[PDB]
Amino acid sequence: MTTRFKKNRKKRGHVSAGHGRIGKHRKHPGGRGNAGGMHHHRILFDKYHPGYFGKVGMRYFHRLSNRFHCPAVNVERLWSMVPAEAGAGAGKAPVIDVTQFGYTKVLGKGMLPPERPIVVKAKLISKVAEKKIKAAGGAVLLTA
Amino acid sequence: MPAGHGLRSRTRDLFARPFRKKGYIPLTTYLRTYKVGEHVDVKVNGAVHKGMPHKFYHGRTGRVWNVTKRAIGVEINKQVGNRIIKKRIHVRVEHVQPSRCNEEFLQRKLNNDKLKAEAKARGEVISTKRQPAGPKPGFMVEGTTIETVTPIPYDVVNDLKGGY
Amino acid sequence: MGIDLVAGGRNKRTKRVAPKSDDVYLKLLVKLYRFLVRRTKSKFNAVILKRLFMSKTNRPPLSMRRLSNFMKGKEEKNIAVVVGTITDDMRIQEVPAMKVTALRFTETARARIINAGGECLTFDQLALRAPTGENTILLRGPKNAREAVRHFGKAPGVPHSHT
Amino acid sequence: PKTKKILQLLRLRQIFNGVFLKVNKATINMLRRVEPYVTYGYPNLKSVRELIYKRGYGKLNKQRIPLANNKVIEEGLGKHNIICIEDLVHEILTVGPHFKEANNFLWPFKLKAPLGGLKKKRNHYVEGGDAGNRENYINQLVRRMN
Amino acid sequence: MVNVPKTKKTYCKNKECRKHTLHKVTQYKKGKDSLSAQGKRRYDRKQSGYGGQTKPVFHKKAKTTKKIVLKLQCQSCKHYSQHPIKRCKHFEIGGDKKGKGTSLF
RNA sequence: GGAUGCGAUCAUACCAGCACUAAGGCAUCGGAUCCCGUCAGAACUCCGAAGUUAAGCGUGCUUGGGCGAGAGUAGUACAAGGAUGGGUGACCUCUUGGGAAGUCCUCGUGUUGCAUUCCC
RNA sequence: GCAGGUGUCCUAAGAUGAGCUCAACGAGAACAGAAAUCUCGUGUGGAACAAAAGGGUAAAAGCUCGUUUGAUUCUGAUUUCCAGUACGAAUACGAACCGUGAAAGCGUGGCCUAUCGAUCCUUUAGACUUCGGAGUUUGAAGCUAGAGGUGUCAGAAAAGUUACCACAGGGAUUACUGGCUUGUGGCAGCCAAGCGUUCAUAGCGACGUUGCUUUUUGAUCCUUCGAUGUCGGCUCUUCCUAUCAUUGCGAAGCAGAAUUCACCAAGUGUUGGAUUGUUCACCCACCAAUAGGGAACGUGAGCUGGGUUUAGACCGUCGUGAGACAG
RNA sequence: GGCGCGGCUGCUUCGGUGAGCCGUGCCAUCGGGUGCUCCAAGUGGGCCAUUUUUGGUAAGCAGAACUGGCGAUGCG
RNA sequence: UAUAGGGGCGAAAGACUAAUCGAACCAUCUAGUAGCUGGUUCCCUCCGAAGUUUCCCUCAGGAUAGCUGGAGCCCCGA
RNA sequence: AGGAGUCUGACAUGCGUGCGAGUCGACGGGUUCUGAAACCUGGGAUGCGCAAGGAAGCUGACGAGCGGGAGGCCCUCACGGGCCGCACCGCUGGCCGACCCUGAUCUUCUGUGAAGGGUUCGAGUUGGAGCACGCCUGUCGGGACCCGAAAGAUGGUGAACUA
Repeated sequence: MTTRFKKNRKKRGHVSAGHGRIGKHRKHPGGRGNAGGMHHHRILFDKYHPGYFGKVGMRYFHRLSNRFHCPAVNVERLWSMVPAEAGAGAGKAPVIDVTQFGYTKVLGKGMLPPERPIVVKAKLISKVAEKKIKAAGGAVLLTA
Repeated sequence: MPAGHGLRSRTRDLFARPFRKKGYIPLTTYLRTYKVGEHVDVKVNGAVHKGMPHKFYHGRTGRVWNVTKRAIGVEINKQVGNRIIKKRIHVRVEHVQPSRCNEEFLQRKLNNDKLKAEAKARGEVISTKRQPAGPKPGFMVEGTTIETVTPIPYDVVNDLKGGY
Repeated sequence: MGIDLVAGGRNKRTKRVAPKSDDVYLKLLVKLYRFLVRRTKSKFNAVILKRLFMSKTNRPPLSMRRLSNFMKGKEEKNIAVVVGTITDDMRIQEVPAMKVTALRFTETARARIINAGGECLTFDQLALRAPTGENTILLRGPKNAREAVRHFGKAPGVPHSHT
Repeated sequence: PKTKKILQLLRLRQIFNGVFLKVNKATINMLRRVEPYVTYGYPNLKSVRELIYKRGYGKLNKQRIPLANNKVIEEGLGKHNIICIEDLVHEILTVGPHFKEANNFLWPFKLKAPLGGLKKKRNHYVEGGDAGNRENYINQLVRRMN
Repeated sequence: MVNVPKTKKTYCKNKECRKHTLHKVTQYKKGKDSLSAQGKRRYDRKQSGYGGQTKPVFHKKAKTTKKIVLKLQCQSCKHYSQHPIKRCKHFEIGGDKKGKGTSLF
């Protein structure tokens, strides 16, 4: 059988949720909210990839710790940081380095696995209760 | 009318007892407690009204898998139709009978191995049976449990019974 | 005749040279194994052959990590047989040595293994200098791993219960 | 289909297939869900020679190449005893050490249709038919099925 | 129909006691109103005077048959619970009293 | 050889009938102020020995009707597999593997596990 | 398909523990028959358990008595639901929390075998979350859980006519011819109670019983719905036999004689009219007698066109009405 | 599968026990009829015979069960 | 020479409005939409059906298993 | 003679190939042939990934084997066992958010946060991935293999027929 509307099956993806069954994710409300306005984005990278690219990250200066072991501001290591509201460091998988990471947010089990002598650094915007008191100073970076 | 499985429907052995089994059952059955890997029948006493499975299960032999308080979980496999899975049944010991066949067997195994030890220190029969056993690596079991519960979802009886 | 024997015609037929290997250099490699296999001791090369015919559901990425814990000096730095390819994903200061043999590696993996020790070997140089294919570890898959068995379709797919 | 499954268990996958079976009531309870569909019985030592000679075929590790001259003296496996023709025919019908598993033939006799026919197929031994158990007449029937 | 006491003892659900105390039974309806809901979707979506899917108010309807229909309100803490399904109708209450036993009269 | 406690096998453990736990290894029995209780110690129950073996508990026997179990006696019904086997037909039938049943005889008016452990 | 139940009713018709054990029959009690009540004896599941059926159970699961609240909250392995599919339901836990109870324990709703409702919204519960410079009130939005409609019960908001019709299809399904069946119908055999003054069988013949036909009716749904022209009639050919007459027969309650029943037998005959569309049938005179039954109810590329059976219309009946009727 | 050694645990008297777990050693008539994954098909309307049926006088009836065939299978 | 499409005109039948009327004709939307009927064009090979079950405004369909088949991967089973 | 799986999107796949914890290139310019197009390059675009939960705050570890069973070695070699060892599947249990409970050190605005457990849900290891195009196959879509009805709607053209 065919007319491809008698064996086909059917026309548009319905009889499928209501009364026949399988498939979509189906039957909805449910949360909805926030709008298209006050919305995303928070950029997030786990500290094991900065540890990939410590040795090859030779645009980030080494300093008080040995030459492998670098201060690096993570805001200027995260692709698509500039259209994001803040850059956060996530805590998965090891760090075997003596780094100094600068972030706009850090996890609590994000400092803790690279406790292994570190200085974990808030940027001014991490607070974010820090004084843009008309004044002058600090800023967010911009690039494509 | 659609078919079902009226869980209570057709029940005469499954709830009636012979003349010789009527009246209250002695509490020793109610008291009996089993160990894991015991083989036990499921077959209701009809004169106990609670802790029963759903009646279709009766006359199947199961393995005691684990226990929850008062009633026990016994593992069984359903039968006939298509692709059928192992299922676990919650039953109190009032409907669950120890297998005498399995005790007899356990005994017949020991008898066999008393002889195996005797006949391998001064005796001869077989030879070939001595060559397998001695090699083996063992043991227990749940790989081969999944092996069991995949062909008993049976093949050719399923297609044979799938049209008529 | 029987019905049994008809079912006997219905076994497999697994058999395949894959539809294309567009790479000529793979295409010659996949034949070589049926001449060499029945002509040496090498069961391993005979296994690699099936797995470099048939499928993409079969062709392996192996990470330097997935070599690295798994080779760990207690089969003492043998020759590691990776049917498909190595991938570059680890930093430890990686492998304890190593002779790794594969169809393909990435350039970063090629660079990092040879500056740890041994050689990143190609499978043909392996067939020349290890024709017996013994003291060798077949390491490994995957497509059999976490993502994706039957976990397809949209939003999936699940332990199961239902899907 | 239950009996057809039993014809396979004895291996018997076509008409005029044959397989040798052993000594029991238990085997003949098994056989007597198959009785109307088979004929059976003891063929003598010579009639097993002049059937092993006629209709024997080769083993696995190759195909079949057969139980012809060369290839039973020198070929055929055997780990139990000497595999060779004359020797095997005595060992199988003398029924001793590992000779219920020397049968384990290679694997069905492919019999010729009988010479001059049956007396009719739909009938048992009692009524002058072919089906069922009969020592005498099996050795007649296999020497027709050449 | 049912004797149900208006005054009963029960367990609390609520996390300030999380133990047993005196509770008061009452049958409940209000409705809303101040309009943010379905009521708005209708006000707007009239749209040629069409009430439309504001009616499933009918079928002409009638089968009769409930569940218990309660909220039991603590007289010693204000934390208090509704109850789970089993089958009633209709329901009597008043301040109870009682289906009193026993009678000689 | 065994009465007294707690139980297993739960129609071989009954209905009925005839001897026996017993001069210091029981129940009937007596006091009921009493705990306890009832309407009322009758039951219930604190207390307890004068009687009793007469019982109940239970011990030797009685098969009588009951029945488990079995022995002969009814291979009869019934049914699985297979038949160019018969019959107008409902039906029968051979073969292959199986086979209750009533009567009579019989065994049986317990058996078993833990206790307190006793007269000889 | 048979048989019959549930869409309720219950804070005690639940829980537990101590304590008791029947229904019922005999015997006894002035009056009381319905007579309870009170007593004794016998009394094993026949009683009792709200409610179908069924099955279960005797210091109970049944009875009696007191107390009690667990018909508490939250969670669920798993069975049923369904072999993997939801709500429901069960069968248990653990966590929290109580009871009774000597306590061990029992208690996760109703002897058991298990006794119902998603989805938006609304309702409330508890705590917490949230609504775009800060700051502060108001509501909103929301998580988790329970109750309010869906008995078209795995969830629509919901009456008819068409004979003015139309369309896509179906012989998947009717009327209808055919085919199967043959209860119904027609006819027969057997048996022979019985009646015929007496006499079963001149004749008549019940009950019961076995058949044959396929020509009434019923049943079925195999055949056709890209089409099988309807009933009745007419004319025209042919046939069957269960024979109405005629030929030849047998019996008689065959004296003649009209006859009565039956045998063989299909060659030839079997009509003309009055009413009705009628088939059928009623009637009239006829006649030797005016037989029945098939051939696609023989017969519309023959006829006819009265009925049936379109579109118009009336009456009666029904319907608020359109409109409907085996009128 | 069975045993021993050693640790740890449980439920249920400051009480008795096994079972579970981990670790370590020891000792033991058939014959590919076959597992798992992805993606797709007509369906998602049958028939008959045999056996066992239930309704129906019955039916080339209706409606099940158990099976073999037709459908989709020639040839005699 | 008026009156034009649920409008006209009708001594009203659903009559009549250019051979078309229980809603004219034309062109367009438009390649409507059809759980329905029909048809859908080269060779061969390996295996080879289902006409069943739950749900479903469901029974001339969907849906989901059941019945199949390919393609890969591995080395028990009566 | 004409006459029916078309077109490409999405979502899911099969088969293949390049790089592989990112890959991925428009638009401009630069430049030949060519209306084409190509090549370099900034690299738009910021997917799917790279890790997750959920209303919302805001938080966020990767160690283990056990069994079967690939294979090497030791040996000792007719046999043969012992060890590791990882594929892969089955089986075990801890973790990371969410919920619920106990929370030290203590900070002492305020609350963060070691230890530990229950519970389901999703996540992480021995269950570590992709992207890209091509070629496939499906689904849904747009007329959606092709034909096939009566229709309903808009705007015009008809009273030379007929009322």
